[PDB]
Amino acid sequence: SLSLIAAHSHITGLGLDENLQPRPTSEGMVGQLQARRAAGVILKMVQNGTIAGRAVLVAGPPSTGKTALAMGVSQSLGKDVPFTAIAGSEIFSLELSKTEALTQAFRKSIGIKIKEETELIEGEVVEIQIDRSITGGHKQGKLTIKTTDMETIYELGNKMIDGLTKEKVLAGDVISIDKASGKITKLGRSFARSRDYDAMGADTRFVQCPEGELQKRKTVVHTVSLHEIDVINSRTQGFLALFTGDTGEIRSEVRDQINTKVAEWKEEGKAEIVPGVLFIDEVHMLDIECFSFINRALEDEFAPIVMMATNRGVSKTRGTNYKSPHGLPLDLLDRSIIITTKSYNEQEIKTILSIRAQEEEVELSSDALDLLTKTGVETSLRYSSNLISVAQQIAMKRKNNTVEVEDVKRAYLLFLDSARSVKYVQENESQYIDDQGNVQISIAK
Amino acid sequence: TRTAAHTHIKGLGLDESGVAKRVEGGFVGQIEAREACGVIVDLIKAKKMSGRAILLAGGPSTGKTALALAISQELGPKVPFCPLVGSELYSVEVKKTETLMENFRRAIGLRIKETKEVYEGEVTELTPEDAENPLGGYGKTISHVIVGLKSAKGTKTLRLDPTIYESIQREKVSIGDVIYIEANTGAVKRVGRSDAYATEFDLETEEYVPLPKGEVHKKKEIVQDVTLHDLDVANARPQGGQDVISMMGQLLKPKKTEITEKLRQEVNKVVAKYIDQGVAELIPGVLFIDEVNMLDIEIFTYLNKALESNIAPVVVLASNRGMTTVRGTEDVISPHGVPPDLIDRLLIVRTLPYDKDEIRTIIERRATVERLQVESSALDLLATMGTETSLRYALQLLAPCGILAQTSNRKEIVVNDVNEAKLLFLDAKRSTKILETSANYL
Amino acid sequence: VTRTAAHTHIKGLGLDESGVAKRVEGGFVGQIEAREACGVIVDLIKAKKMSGRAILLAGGPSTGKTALALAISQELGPKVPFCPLVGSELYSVEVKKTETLMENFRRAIGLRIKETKEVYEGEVTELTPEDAENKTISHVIVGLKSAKGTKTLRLDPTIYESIQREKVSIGDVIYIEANTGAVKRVGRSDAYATEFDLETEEYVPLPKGEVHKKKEIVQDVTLHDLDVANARPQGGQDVISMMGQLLKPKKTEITEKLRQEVNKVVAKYIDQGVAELIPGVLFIDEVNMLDIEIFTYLNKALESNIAPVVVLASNRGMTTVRGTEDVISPHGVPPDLIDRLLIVRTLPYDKDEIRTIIERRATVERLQVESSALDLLATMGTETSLRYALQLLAPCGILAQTSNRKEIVVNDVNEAKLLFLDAKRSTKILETSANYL
Amino acid sequence: IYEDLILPNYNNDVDIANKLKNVKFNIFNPSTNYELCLFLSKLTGEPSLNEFFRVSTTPLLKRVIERTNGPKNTDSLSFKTITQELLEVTRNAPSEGVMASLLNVEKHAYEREYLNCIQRGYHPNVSAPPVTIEVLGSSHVTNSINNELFDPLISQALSDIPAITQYNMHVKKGIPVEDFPKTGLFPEPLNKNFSSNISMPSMDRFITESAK
Ligand SMILES: Nc1ncnc2c1ncn2[C@@H]1O[C@H](COP(=O)(O)OP(=O)(O)O)[C@@H](O)[C@H]1O
Ligand SMILES: Nc1ncnc2c1ncn2[C@@H]1O[C@H](COP(=O)(O)OP(=O)(O)O)[C@@H](O)[C@H]1O
Ligand SMILES: Nc1ncnc2c1ncn2[C@@H]1O[C@H](COP(=O)(O)OP(=O)(O)O)[C@@H](O)[C@H]1O
Repeated sequence: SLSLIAAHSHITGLGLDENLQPRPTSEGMVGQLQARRAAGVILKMVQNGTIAGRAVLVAGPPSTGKTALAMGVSQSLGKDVPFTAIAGSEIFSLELSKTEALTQAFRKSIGIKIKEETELIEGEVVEIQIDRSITGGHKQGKLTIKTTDMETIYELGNKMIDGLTKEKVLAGDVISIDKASGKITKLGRSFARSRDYDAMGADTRFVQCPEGELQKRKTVVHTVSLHEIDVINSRTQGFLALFTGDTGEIRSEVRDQINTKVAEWKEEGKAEIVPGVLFIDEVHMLDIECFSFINRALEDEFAPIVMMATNRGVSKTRGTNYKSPHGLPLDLLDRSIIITTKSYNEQEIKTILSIRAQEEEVELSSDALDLLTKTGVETSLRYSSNLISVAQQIAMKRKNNTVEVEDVKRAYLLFLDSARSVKYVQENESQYIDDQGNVQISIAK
Repeated sequence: TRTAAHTHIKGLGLDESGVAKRVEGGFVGQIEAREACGVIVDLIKAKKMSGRAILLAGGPSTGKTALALAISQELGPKVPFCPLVGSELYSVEVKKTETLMENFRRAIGLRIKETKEVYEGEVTELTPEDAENPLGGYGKTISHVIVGLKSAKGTKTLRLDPTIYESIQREKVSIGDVIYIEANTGAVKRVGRSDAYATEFDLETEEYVPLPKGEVHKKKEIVQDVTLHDLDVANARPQGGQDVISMMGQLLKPKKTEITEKLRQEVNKVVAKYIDQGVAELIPGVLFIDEVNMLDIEIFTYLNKALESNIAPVVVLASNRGMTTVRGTEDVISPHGVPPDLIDRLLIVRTLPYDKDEIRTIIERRATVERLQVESSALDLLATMGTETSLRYALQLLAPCGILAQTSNRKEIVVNDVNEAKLLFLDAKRSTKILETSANYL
Repeated sequence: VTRTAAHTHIKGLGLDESGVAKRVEGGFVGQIEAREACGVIVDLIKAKKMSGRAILLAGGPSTGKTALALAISQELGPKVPFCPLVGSELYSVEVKKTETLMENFRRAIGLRIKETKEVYEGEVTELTPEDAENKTISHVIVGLKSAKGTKTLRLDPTIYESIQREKVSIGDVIYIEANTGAVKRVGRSDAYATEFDLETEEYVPLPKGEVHKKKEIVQDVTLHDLDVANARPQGGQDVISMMGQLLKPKKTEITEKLRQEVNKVVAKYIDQGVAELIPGVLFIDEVNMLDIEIFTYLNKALESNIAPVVVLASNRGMTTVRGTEDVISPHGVPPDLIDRLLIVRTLPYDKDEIRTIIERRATVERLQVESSALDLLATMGTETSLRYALQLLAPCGILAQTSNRKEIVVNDVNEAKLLFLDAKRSTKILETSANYL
Repeated sequence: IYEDLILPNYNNDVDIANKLKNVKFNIFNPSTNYELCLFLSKLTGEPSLNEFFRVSTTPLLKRVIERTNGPKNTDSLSFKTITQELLEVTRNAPSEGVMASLLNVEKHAYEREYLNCIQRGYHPNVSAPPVTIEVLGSSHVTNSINNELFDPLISQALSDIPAITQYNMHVKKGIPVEDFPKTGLFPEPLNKNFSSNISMPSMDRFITESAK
């Protein structure tokens, strides 16, 4: 809940029926009926999970809702399924090769689900006793772990003992042990013994004393993506590269052995695979090497459903010198099924502005809504979307809670758009630095 | 389980010493190409000749990758197979020539047979037995160590050399543990505690292995299969030592490094020595490089002499482009994106495009593999759309038809469903036709 | 005296509380519309509700868009974070360039934490560790003496070991912090100076205050410090060391995972009420220097859940965007990005605005200029550039001080014109001569 | 500079910000972030859940030195790759072994090419210590750079304890053997001639350096 009101914060999910048909307006998304139906078909294909390596594409004019549909399918997919949304430019990295960066993004998007049963024994410790006879009985001890309510006494073992004395344990530390595996968690000093020492150690932490039963039992589910197994299996202390990014081109035999282990681990039923969606926004900035690797990276059973976006028409493919449709070569467009969005009329525009106005908590008069509708039709959707907040700021500077037509007029006057900036640049070209670098800095001549 | 635009290829479907059956192995058509791949597979399974190369020429969505997977499946899992795309080689960590050379050495497989004389079981009693005349000024004088091992239907007393005692004392080996030793080395490896002796029932850390099966004395014949790249990367990184440098190398990120010819030559020398001993067996495996039109000219220049080397295996090349310029040079227009010096070295297999009947048989084969039930009329409509647009556009459209059939609670694929799913998901041709008539550069 | 800079006469936007901008206030003159727009977006940043708002400033050179950005940063206050930037430093050799963009994004967003500092100080009167073996001491009792009295302290064995690592004995003066548990020795006491006539031990007097001092501080951080404090590859900034480390760490790519967990911990500490999130301003100047890849990663990263209010500034007209060969666009900004931007224009000035600018600059840089010299400076500014007259204002002061005259006269301006040339006259002399001027 | 930037002070904020950025907000803290620690405990099979906080807050050389020989949990996702199994299966292996002789070519190249009797060919021209830092009027700087130049764990790790001393703690002082400060981690040079850069004047070079 650290987030703020972003552009896509109104999109709660794909507003569909039970038979995959969109509503006129529900769950955030307005209009785009055919594209939303296609995305719902895609979502059901993801949720079935029996088909691997499908490549789908979202093509349309700018500001028509392709990434809106992407955030819709991300929110409708829900958690515990790996969703990855990368850009075109994130592939180009200096010390990590582009093709292997595609492999990282592909293996980050397919998960494997593991269930674990825990037997948590958490409570404040009181006493650890010495039952050994010159370490006879493998350094046996007695434990006096207590919660707030009940207290009990256990007997420990040699591994358990040097595990605790490897840690900084003494009376008062909130400690935790699994009954089955024996994993040790030293949370810190109990808060009741706060005033034992006036000065405390750096690593010392104050935790509340646990309340209730000691031997609580809970089952947790684990959803881990297939790239993390390669991360922890490539190095010795490999968990740092999960957070610092220094994976550094994991070799192919590690991926092969991990795929074999995942097949074995799913064959015995102790784990199952959860496929996800690799969303590649702005796919037109991949060169021919990335597309040649994408074409063969979708023929493995461990391949997510790749969804792409492109606002370019027939444009130049980067890395080559010939025109091509969608900014993509024809061999990639052979494999892809294309979902097409379309432009909006005035009604879709005014409903989208009404939703975005309620999302940013701005109350609107009807005349201001009609003026913003006309401006959204004329210039662009996103300019009229952006005008609402600055109109609200002008309103509170006028000591009015709501926005009238006057605030929208003033915000349209102060803040420009694309077309007016184009006109006002072409009017006064001499004052601006240009492609030839010549400018007249002086005012009067 | 999972459909991944493949897996109906169960093999070539070639008959023995003759023509291919038309619909065997999941393959439809391509009689000449499948005969050529059968000849190549026979030559590879002969394992006589090394440093050959085959290029597959044909248009998009023809089945060259399916031919390569057919080769790998007909070779068997004992034969290594390294599928590779042409863009894999450009690594910003090591030079491209070393990347291609290590992908060459990954394809060569080695199998070694041996025997393992081990004693395994659960220790019931270990005694650091003393000695007469115990030297002088010494805490102990161990003549020998007697250990009593217990296994399933087996129990032995082993009289060991004294040097196993410090390994026992280091590895915390006590009574109530399952251990696993080796005869000739005499180094103890503690598996853990026995399953029955979970005595500290309140809290425990060490996992309890079950009591081991079989006799206490086993002479197994473990056969392990490795690649030559495995041996090279094992010799290259420093094993043993544990003296700062190796430990820092283990903790830090591994770096791909230019493996010199001396290491590969020593590896080939010792491998040839144990081949001539008769205990090891060497088995070459194919290497598949797809989109070979996209390698730079210097990669082809290195491949000209890497192909001529002694130990490098066969390599299968795939290209779809025709009259084009080689990447990395200005105006060398050459067939398939391969420079003409390499073209004389390699053999070319041409794959032909299909027609309506092959398309519909491929579509129904993919539907049976996907476990989708589709009628004959929808099969004919999908065949006509596949001939009209492309094979892959029909093949990837089967699954949305299955979803749309599931939405209306129907098992059968019906013509209105394929028309509707066509309306949802456009073809690249019709999208391009939208693009030329688009107002906002769609 | 203080050093005058190019923007040290700017203090605020100078708009009134009603939103109207006064003509001469806050170190600004003219530029009414852009100042009003900047005041509105200042109120928008102070509202602290939306993420990813983007503003592009437009206008020619010497229009004061950098002055507007600094006026925004001064109107917000020192508490609100501000990350000024030029487009050319996004390109790096150590880490990839979109990663540098995301690093600056996380640099702009800031956090505010309250904290108490409790300090024990004085001479070690007694030191007696109680072992209570069951080697490993149970605890230690420590007496600290100052001029206002003494106290005694009870400590855990860890800080006792850290005390042992500062070579602390009886008579030393130490620094004890209650929360962090850091120890710093100061030296032996002044009362123990004459044990030997000359010894290496540094002798320091007793603290004349009390032993126990407490104060409350407000630790102001950004999210970048947070997600670099645990994105550490080699491990080990917790040691405080002078000499260089064995491995020099590089700037590394920061995964989405660690940013998500940092967001989780920051949100937990916010809901505990110890922290207060504050959005900031990321001001990237010279937007034309940005590559197309950074433009589209910016578009993509403008819609994230947490993102600052980015202000952009450029001077170019219909120019080709950097990195592509054919895409022409206003201000060097590609159309997909320029749809998201709200463009505010900055207009050039007439002669009276230039004269008032030069007068105010002469006041802040501590000179005194006669009125006719001001008229010549204004005519020179209209003829050539504002910046040429503004930079020539000070060598007039050097020449006036040279002749032991506090006032600037017209002859000083003429002499500085002979001494230093503008771009246009030097371009003319460049054109007239042949052999490389 | 030292007394206002590096050392803690009543008007300085070094220790407060250090703790606030390294303990209060470390994402491996089990007191605040349990599920992430349990996540990595499931992945790497670590017996203790504070180990990630220990690794994240330890210098690299120190973390290298205290290398733990304890095996992990057996339900982990740490699947030992075939190269590690190859290296561990030959860790103490005899000669005349098929997997033994494949995995040591450097010892074969050593013994075949007679590298045990080669001579030093290069010595550096100038050798220097690290550049001394001289702060006037403080003993804390002297203590700090003397500790950093001669850290007893790092110096003792690049060292060896004498044998009669190991007698003295192991028998006479009764110190357990595993509680010794670890030694012998300095890398072995290639030969006895490669140990030190000083070259003695050889009699045979006097014999052979003259024309007559
Ligand atoms: N179906 C929709 N419902 C509501 N808002 C939408 C819809 N489609 C687009 N938007 C608006 O468009 C903006 C983003 O559109 P986007 O998908 O980024 O355009 P493009 O597809 O050109 O990238 C968002 O601010 C969102 O409010
Ligand atoms: N002769 C064939 N028999 C059966 N399936 C085929 C045949 N040719 C192609 N296919 C199928 O068509 C799909 C696309 O072929 P593909 O391998 O992409 O062609 P190419 O090798 O030219 O890239 C593959 O899933 C493949 O299984
Ligand atoms: N309206 C104004 N009032 C006062 N000073 C101004 C005004 N506009 C510009 N300046 C001054 O002009 C100087 C240079 O302007 P600058 O921001 O460098 O121009 P640009 O916008 O091209 O970068 C600044 O130090 C600023 O103080």
